Amino acid sequence: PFFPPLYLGGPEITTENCEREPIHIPGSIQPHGALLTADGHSGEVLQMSLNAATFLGQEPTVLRGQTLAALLPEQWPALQAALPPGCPDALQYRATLDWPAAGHLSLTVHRVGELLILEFEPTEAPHALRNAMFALESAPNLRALAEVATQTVRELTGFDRVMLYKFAPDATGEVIAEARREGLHAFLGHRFPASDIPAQARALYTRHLLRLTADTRAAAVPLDPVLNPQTNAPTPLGGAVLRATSPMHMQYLRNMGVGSSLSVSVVVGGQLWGLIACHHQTPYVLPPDLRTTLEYLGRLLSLQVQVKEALEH
Amino acid sequence: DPLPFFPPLYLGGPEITTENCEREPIHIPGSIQPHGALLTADGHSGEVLQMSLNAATFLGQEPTVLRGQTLAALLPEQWPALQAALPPGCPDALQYRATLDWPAAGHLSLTVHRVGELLILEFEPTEPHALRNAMFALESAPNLRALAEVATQTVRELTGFDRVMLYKFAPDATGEVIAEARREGLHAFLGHRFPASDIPAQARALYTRHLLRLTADTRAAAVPLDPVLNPQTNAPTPLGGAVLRATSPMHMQYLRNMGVGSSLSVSVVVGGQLWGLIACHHQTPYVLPPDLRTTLEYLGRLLSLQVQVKEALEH
Ligand SMILES: *C/C=C1/C(=C/c2[nH]c(/C=C3[NH+]=C(/C=C4\NC(=O)C(C=C)=C4C)C(C)=C\3CCC(=O)O)c(CCC(=O)O)c2C)NC(=O)[C@H]1C
Ligand SMILES: *C/C=C1/C(=C/c2[nH]c(/C=C3[NH+]=C(/C=C4\NC(=O)C(C=C)=C4C)C(C)=C\3CCC(=O)O)c(CCC(=O)O)c2C)NC(=O)[C@H]1C
Repeated sequence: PFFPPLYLGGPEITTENCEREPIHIPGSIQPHGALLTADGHSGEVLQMSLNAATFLGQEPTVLRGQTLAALLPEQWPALQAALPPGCPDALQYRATLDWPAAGHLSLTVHRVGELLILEFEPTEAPHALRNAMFALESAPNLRALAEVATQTVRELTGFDRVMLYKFAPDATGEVIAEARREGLHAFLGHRFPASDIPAQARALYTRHLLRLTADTRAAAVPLDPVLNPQTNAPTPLGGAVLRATSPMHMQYLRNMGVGSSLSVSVVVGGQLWGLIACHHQTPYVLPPDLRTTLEYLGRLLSLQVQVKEALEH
Repeated sequence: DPLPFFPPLYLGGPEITTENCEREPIHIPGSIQPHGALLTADGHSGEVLQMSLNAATFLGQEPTVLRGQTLAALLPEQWPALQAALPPGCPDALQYRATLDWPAAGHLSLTVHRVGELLILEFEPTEPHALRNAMFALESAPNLRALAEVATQTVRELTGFDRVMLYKFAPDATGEVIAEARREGLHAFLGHRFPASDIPAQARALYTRHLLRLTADTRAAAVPLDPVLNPQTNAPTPLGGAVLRATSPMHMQYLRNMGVGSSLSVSVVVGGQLWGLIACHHQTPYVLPPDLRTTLEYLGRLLSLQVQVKEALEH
């Protein structure tokens, strides 16, 4: 099963009980964005991140009464149609708001049962993706495909280190390709134990295909209330990219000297084949539109891995 | 019966009839569609060899001036990028794309690929979260039918085409329309089946390697290359990989007779085989700009993946 989260007086996590931390329900988010939850029917704002006032420019109480209808007039009917009752928690809808306080915000919404989860992040506003797609497809074998993928991602993102991280049948991991800035340790060829990514992290990564720690030293921002009014239970946040990272994994990233981290699942035959794993030495908020490019690349790599593995077997 | 290609018309080959379809050399027509321009150049020196006859009007230069310069001089910023992206021996399927600001012609999209020692350069005029939203909707579709319907509707919304269909090949190469989105008033093709020879075996082979093809105006005359043969080889210039390549006059007669002014299909490739086509129709001529066509190319790949996934959920 899972332990209760901390804020419901559950045990603190160790290397004895890695597998039992409820990472999906941390009750908090990373501070480079803001999150609101809301009722599926009424559009009634039920929870907000204590930092919402910053991003939205709204007097705190104003929000926690109001309706999405009021708050987002153009958007609220689109949401209603895009995310019908009963849809999967994996389905997401995005829009760009030109919002008074903040030039442009990206809005990302998904639905978990009766709750809409809304994420707001700063945003903005060429051929590198098309060029990359053809490059991946003409790679002659899996090894070269891995090399092209890591190089392409590094060029698109500027990340200090991009790895392709492949799982063995026992969930042992192996770095099979790597693109990195001069003057970093090489992780190429190295293998790491299964517990470095515990079973409950792997399952959640099979369904929700991208996560990131934008700053490995930033404090999480609580949800208020912490419990969903609807259920008097924790809000599931695993489909939210803003979700606070496990402190265990923040300790791991800090001990390696990483300041910003991101990864993309490569899913083949319904299973987690591996990860595009990215490191930056310093804090780094990759903007939403560039993340989208990596999300596309994730799908394309999933296709090409199967194609390429089929021409060996 | 499968038989080798006839020589093209310009090398004294025969004219093509319903009797001998499968032997038309559709990859070497010696000509392009008039809404863009094409140059060929030597892959090592960058000497310009062939050009479409309309090139002066896209590129704003006399032929003899174009042909008298190397790509190093014509494309000083792109020439080194081309050479890195398209190394000798690379496959003909690999494409490099850039946007140019050309004085006379505005923003041009440049698409380049390499066939042996030849570079092929295509120039076309070029111009929010719809793709991301579509990607997730496709993935959440519960079964093959719902996927097919979401895919057709999405493509129609992105493009404004009068008709978008998902055409699926059977094992005997007969095809069937299994989903479609269509303009009000058009008659339905859903569930209809069409003989295998409607898309002969040499088109289907090409359609497995080069995944998008089109006919922007089914009445437009093709524009010859000049000279027609590659001076490197005194042989035909391979245009399989060029979206500007002229369409088989057999196929254009088949489209005009249907009332279609514009056509475009995207290949859906599963396990190395052509599974089906995203086929689109417009009643009037219609040019879809290169950046919009890129969205369809990306959806072609997504759909190939999702078709595998939906079919595996099915035994
Ligand atoms: C008690 C359990 C421990 C534990 C937990 C844990 N680990 C993750 C997530 C990740 N671990 C990763 C491992 C590596 N990254 C690398 O760069 C290398 C090698 C150089 C390894 C072995 C990765 C890639 C992830 C994914 C997330 C990311 O990209 O940063 C989690 C889940 C984090 C979250 O989503 O909140 C957890 C709980 N780690 C341990 O070392 C043990 C002691
Ligand atoms: C003598 C041979 C004939 C022939 C040749 C032919 N056909 C193609 C390509 C295509 N044919 C297609 C057929 C259909 N389009 C539809 O909408 C339907 C059903 C409602 C069918 C059956 C399609 C979709 C294509 C693909 C290209 C496109 O999407 O427009 C070629 C190759 C064309 C080229 O690439 O230059 C050839 C030679 N068609 C016949 O009917 C016989 C008489």
